[PDB]
Amino acid sequence: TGSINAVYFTNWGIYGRNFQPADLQASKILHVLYSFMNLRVDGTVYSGDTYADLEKHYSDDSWNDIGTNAYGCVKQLYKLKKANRSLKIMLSIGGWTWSTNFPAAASTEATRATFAKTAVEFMKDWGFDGIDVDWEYPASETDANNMVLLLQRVRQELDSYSATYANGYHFQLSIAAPAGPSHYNVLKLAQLGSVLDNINLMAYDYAGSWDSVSGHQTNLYPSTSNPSSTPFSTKAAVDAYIAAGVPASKIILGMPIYGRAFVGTDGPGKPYSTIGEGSWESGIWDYKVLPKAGATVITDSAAGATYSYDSSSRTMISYDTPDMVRTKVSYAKGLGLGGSMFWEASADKTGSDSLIGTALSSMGSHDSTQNCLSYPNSKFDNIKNSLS
Repeated sequence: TGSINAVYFTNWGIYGRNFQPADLQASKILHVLYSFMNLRVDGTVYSGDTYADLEKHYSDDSWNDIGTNAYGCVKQLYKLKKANRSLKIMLSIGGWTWSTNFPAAASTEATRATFAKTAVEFMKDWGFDGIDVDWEYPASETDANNMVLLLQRVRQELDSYSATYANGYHFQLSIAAPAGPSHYNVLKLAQLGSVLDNINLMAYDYAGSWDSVSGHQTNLYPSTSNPSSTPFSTKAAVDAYIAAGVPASKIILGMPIYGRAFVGTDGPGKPYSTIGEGSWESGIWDYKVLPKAGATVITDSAAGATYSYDSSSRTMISYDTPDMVRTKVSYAKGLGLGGSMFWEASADKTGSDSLIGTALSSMGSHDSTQNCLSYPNSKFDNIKNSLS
């Protein structure tokens, strides 16, 4: 019963952003996309930050627990799992920045087996409910077939692992998927639809510094009045995946919890001076700081987009407002998409102005799929004991 509400939670959010697992609205999330693990060319998946993942002690954590034990975000997320049975934790591997070893990792018998084995090792040790694979992006036809092979091998390993150790609990397997046709036209979309639980469409980052003119980063539709403002659209991607034979109910609509700025611009589809400053990097603003004083929120309903515009500084910021999320959820319902997805947790507003909250509110009820709280083969005593 219900809808997917999947949320990226970055292991580095714990530092400057000061955002810990316990601050998640765990009762409104069905999938935490715990990000990211790294990978070697030989397929070996590894932690990019063991302190954040497993070693950081929160004030609840003891230094002298009996045995070998997990702390960090791992223990914190497991705690949340116990209190919210619809909350699945996904081990996210790769991402935009760490995708350069994927081709080689997917390349052979051996490398794919190593990937599957190492990834499931983490899932079963850390007490997670599945694996989310974020290869950004397969380039060749060879890559595309190798991706199917890899996800199949991971699938095989999850199924075997569950048979021995989880009493047949159906661990999940998902991907982050391209909304750009140059990437998605390379994928074996139907085969991906068959093997995966969910395909999380990355329906964002459509415009940025790499464009000659300002644009909408996450619009539903092409703008016919102003086409230069819409180099992509979610509609085009969703249609292409459905037409390809991906079941609608496996497509989860990704949305940004952040803005992409264009400074010194007349508006959408115009020359801009610079992407300007950001919250944590140039040109990108946390949703929780938007809109800024002096900016008016604009809705373009034909293009299916919102943006803030400041006429004085000539600054446009492409982001999703709560009403925009409602509008997207409404579009997704009309196609029977499986639910919503967000990058990323830390930036969201609190209370009703939360995008994650607005999504669930619009979607109806939350995915009833229970998580797993049995990890007998965990190398971590506290996880195999389910923190009891």
